[PDB]
Amino acid sequence: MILAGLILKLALYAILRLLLPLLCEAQILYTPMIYIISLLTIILTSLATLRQIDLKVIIAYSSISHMGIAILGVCSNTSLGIYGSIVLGVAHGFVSPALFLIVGGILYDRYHIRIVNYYKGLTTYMPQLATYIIILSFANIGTPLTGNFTGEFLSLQGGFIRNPIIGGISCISVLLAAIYQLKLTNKLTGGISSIYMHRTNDVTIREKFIMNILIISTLIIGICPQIMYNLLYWTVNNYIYII
Amino acid sequence: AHVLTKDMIQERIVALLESFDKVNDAKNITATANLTSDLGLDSLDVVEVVMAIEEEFGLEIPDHDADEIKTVQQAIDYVSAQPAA
Amino acid sequence: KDPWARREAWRYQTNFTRANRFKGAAPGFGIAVVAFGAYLAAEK
Amino acid sequence: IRASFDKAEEPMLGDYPDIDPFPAQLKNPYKKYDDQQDRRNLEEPLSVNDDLYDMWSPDRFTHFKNQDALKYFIGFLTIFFGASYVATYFVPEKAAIPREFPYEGLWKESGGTEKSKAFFGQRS
Amino acid sequence: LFHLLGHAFFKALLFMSAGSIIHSILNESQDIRTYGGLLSYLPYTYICITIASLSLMAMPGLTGYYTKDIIIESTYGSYSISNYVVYWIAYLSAVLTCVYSMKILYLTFYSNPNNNTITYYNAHESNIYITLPMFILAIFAMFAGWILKDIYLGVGTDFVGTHILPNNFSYFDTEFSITQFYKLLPLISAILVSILIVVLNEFFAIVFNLNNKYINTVYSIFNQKLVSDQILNHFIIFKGLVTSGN
Amino acid sequence: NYKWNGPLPRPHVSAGHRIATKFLGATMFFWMFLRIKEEYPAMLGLHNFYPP
Amino acid sequence: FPPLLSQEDMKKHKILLAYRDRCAALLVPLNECRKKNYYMPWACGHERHEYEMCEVADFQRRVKAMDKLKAEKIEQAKAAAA
Amino acid sequence: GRYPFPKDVISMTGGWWANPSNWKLNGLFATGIAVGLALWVSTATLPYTRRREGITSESDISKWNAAAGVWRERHGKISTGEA
Amino acid sequence: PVPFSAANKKLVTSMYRQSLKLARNWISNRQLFRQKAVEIRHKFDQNAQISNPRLLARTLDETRAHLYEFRHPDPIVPPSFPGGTKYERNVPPRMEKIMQHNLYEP
Amino acid sequence: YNAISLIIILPCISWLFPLFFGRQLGYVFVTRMTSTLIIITTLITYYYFYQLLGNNNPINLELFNYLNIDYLDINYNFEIDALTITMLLAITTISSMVHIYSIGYMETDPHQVRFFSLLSMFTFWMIILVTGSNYFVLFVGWEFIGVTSYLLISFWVTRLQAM
Ligand SMILES: CCCCCCCCCCCCCCCCCC(=O)OC[C@H](COP(=O)(O)OCCN)OC(=O)CCCCCCCCCCCCCCCCC
Ligand SMILES: CCCCCCCCCCCC(=O)OC[C@H](COP(=O)(O)OCC[N+](C)(C)C)OC(=O)CCCCCCCCCCC
Repeated sequence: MILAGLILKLALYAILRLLLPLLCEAQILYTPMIYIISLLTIILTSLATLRQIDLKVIIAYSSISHMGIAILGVCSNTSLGIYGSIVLGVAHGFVSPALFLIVGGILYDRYHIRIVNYYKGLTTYMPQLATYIIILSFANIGTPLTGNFTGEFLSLQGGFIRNPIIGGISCISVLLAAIYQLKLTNKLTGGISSIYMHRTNDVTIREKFIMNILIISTLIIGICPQIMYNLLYWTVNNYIYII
Repeated sequence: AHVLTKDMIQERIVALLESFDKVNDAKNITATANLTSDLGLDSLDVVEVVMAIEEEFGLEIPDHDADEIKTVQQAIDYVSAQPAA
Repeated sequence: KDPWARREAWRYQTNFTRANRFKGAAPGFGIAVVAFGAYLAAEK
Repeated sequence: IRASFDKAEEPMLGDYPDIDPFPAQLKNPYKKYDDQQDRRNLEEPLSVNDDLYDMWSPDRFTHFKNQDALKYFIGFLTIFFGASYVATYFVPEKAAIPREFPYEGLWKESGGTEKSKAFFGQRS
Repeated sequence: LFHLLGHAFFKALLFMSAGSIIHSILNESQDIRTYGGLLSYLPYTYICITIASLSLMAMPGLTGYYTKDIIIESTYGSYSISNYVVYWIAYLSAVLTCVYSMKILYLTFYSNPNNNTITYYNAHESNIYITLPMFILAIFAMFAGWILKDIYLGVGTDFVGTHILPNNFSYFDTEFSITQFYKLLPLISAILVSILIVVLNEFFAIVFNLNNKYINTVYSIFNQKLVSDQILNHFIIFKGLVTSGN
Repeated sequence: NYKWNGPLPRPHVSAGHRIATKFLGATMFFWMFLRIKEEYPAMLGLHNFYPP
Repeated sequence: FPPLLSQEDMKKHKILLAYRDRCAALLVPLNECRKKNYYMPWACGHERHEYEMCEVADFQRRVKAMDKLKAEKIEQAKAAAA
Repeated sequence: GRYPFPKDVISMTGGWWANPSNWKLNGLFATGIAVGLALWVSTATLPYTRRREGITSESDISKWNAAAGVWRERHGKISTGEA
Repeated sequence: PVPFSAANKKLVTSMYRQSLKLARNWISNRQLFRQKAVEIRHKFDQNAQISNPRLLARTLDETRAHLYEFRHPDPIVPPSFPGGTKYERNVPPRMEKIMQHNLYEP
Repeated sequence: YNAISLIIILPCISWLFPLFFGRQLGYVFVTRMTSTLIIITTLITYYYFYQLLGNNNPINLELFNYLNIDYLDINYNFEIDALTITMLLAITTISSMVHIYSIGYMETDPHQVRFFSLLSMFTFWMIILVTGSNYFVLFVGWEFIGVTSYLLISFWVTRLQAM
């Protein structure tokens, strides 16, 4: 949780703080290498998610794909992309450690093995975990009103300003982020309750108390992304070099 | 709804085989009557009987047990094991 | 010619004969021709 | 081993048993497996590259051959757009003129300035 | 927009008539090859689904005449010359629209029975929650196209605020420039083919049950969704999974 | 279900279903006849608006 | 057809872009009569028959035009060969 | 059907066949909260609704077109249709 | 490949089942079906006098391929059976006590 | 009486209350709760259609700001145009008939508290697909009807082919 929610957004902060305001003229020569690398992390690493036997590794590559969307909003030299990458960094840091509570948090405490192939039919004995499977997955894909879509939308828009062909190709990420996440969600959620699996406890009071915090804190940003515009409106301007 | 019993299966299979024409007699039919020997059916007539059994009950069967149901009591004890009607 | 001869009787009996399969195919036609005739004669 | 990707993974395996990959769907359903949902006995060796041969794998039709199926689909796509293109040469002409509009073509109504009259305005 | 409106009242009644004849069988089966004669047993869902089908085939009195045939009309009246092709392209679809609605009205209501006979003993209708919405949607799918034909169709109706380019507006052309033949021809041949399908089903029935090796490859093409489910699955999905494993 | 091999008995529908069928069918063919009568020259294609 | 309106009158009555021609004069009581009722089909049939007939008279001159415009096609096709 | 079900699992939407014995009592609370919510939201959003046409006068729009023409005139901007 | 025996009987009964089933799903109008079934029956009754193994195997795989030509897109499945639409709607959950994982709670 | 917040908020009530109070109310009460609120949504929209035939000016409402940066604002604006009210009387009528039709068709279905929640939900994000007055709310309803189209036809999670 502290890796994927905090250590990753640090370099999103460090590309703002270190690079952009003294490397101003060295970037505009060299942003279309950043667009190459960010696109073929979105195209490649969100496509290797499909073939994964392990269950925590999928949410790992999900973190890679969203952080690859985010740094083509920073490196846009435009005004919507900066704020879009910040709201990606604050909303992915909510939705993603909740998913790590789902994969190695709850399910590894109950059954201690993280292979996907054992895990189907989670609905019939854990209904009020299959809800947290679905609403938290559909929050990761970038359904609106969740704060991930506000960030994905503004960062794809800011990366569409700077170079529109790379933005048009990079827009396919909404599809590619739906594919593996919904494939995982409907393998876990549906089917007959598995053979290998004795029925264990429902999700307990603390593992709901964590989750509802990490869900309301996405939904508030998704209903109003402006609750933190009072902080950021200088740093939307502090990093633009379009003379 | 509608729930079958044992005697319903019984009267359906007896009135089933009384409709069929290559039987020997309409009088020698029992629960324990062999389709092959007592009824005078071929290797291939009993398959058409099984086909009518499965059409008229709804249920379909594989060939793994299509030869298992040699006598009529075995067909009835088969069909009463399936919750489909 | 028919091993299951008396089997497919009820496929063709008086419930499912050629006249009763087309019996109620147009249920309100015989009333609607009368009422439309009355409306045709009463509109003038 | 049937598909070209299953062949391309022979030199990786060293202690893996290398079983024949067969679809989970094309097994019959009437045999009573441990897993009726996925058609799989309890300790049965999974294949090299299993998740293309799972029950949760794609649908994998079995009526046509895929090459033939490609020919029939592109055949319908061709016979539509070829016939609808040849049939534009056999078209009949119209009996009416296109209708007309006043005020020098309503140039002023759909926007417009006197110098800008070319872009806006239809059929004076 | 008018077709979008009246089309809902077609279809919802078609779906919840089909659900009523699926729900009224002990097995709850869905193949049309296994229904048979249900006309005397289920008259209520009969009269509802024939409201539905005569609406769906654009028969003269109902909402379908107002909502479907005038789109076939506007292909002839447009100013682009190439849109006379889409007259026959959209016309063929109306003749084909009759030939399956007669398939679903014949093979589940008029034909010889096909199930076992228990489903003919226990064939009945549903209580009031399945009867009353079919009643109300039948009334709507009969009247609402004539009632609402002066707001969407009409003639000088400033109701929707869509701003047609007047160099592209061809509705005044497609009301009057239609000769008697091109307007008569859909109504007529829709009716006539709708009788031909029932008669060729009932009297002869060998025309539809040939065992041609050639016609049945064609039937197996159009049965399997114009093979394209196979095409999309094997050439895109499966190749996508394989090149994501590479 | 007394006669498996025999002919089938006539169905028993209740009164409300069959009067509802008669009402719906009567309104259908009646409304069809009204709309064919009122629009017969327009719906058929008569009185063409071409000039002589 | 009735007389063509002024420049201001089309802007006042808010007639749609495609409905403004030399036959648009009968429209400005027709839509108002439609608003008086609730766009109902049995009501307000007189003025819509008027607008329809004005437009039929607008259609016949179009047909006579397109009939005329075909003659010199044949005439130039005969004259360009000779 | 009415197959048996395990009564120990606690869902939120009810379970398999949720029909608790005091549903007439709780229906009163549910309709009270639903009517309170519907009336309070319907009265709270009254001043936020406006009427589309006729909310501003024509003279305002004509003088805003005039001010547009002034600002457009000062920068020396041709019409989009002018080539 | 072999004369009168169980191994030939099980084969030809399986093929006769398939030959009636692959015409059941194939046509409507039961009159035509029971006609066609009587002549399919006559095809099996007419050729069942073969006394060599070789021409038996020749007609055998020839009718295996003839039955393989007339395959149908969707066979008629009853809905509660695994091609059908009622298959596994609500499978009743197995009765299981709660297996516990934590000493502390719960 | 706003006749917009009763068009919008009333199926929102019909979704939210079957889930929150599902186990408390039960399936017999949710059959008649979920239906009648869509019934009164439906008879408000016929009445608004009747009024909108009188004059052609819609009512919109304006809510709290979604996000504004440079050159860009996004609000929650819901506006019932003629183009909106056509589709509105389509979907409310069809939905309110289906909520009644699925009382007798589902009378042996176990899980019909979730099912009536899901029917009235699909009604609601259609209700805000149609009447939004920007292309953003048209995206909002466009995605949540896709989310329901997952959650609806995979009602029998036990069945493989539904998933
Ligand atoms: C020119 C006009 C353009 C307009 C469109 C033209 C046609 C395009 C058609 C292809 C696009 C369709 C959308 C792609 C997603 C396909 C998803 C899908 O179909 O999943 C279904 C599959 C299970 O479905 P199934 O088994 O068939 O269900 C049977 C039920 N009885 O579920 C699965 O398990 C599948 C999981 C894999 C999903 C597919 C993975 C590959 C996706 C390909 C995207 C390509 C991206 C390449 C990016 C390159 C950019 C440079
Ligand atoms: C649930 C279905 C929808 C319910 C709709 C109910 C409407 C009730 C009346 C609202 C009045 C109003 O919002 O006023 C708007 C006020 C002030 O904006 P204003 O400038 O004064 O007015 C705007 C009108 N303009 C534009 C014409 C001037 O901003 C707010 O409140 C924003 C508060 C957001 C808090 C953070 C989100 C918390 C969500 C968490 C959920 C888990």
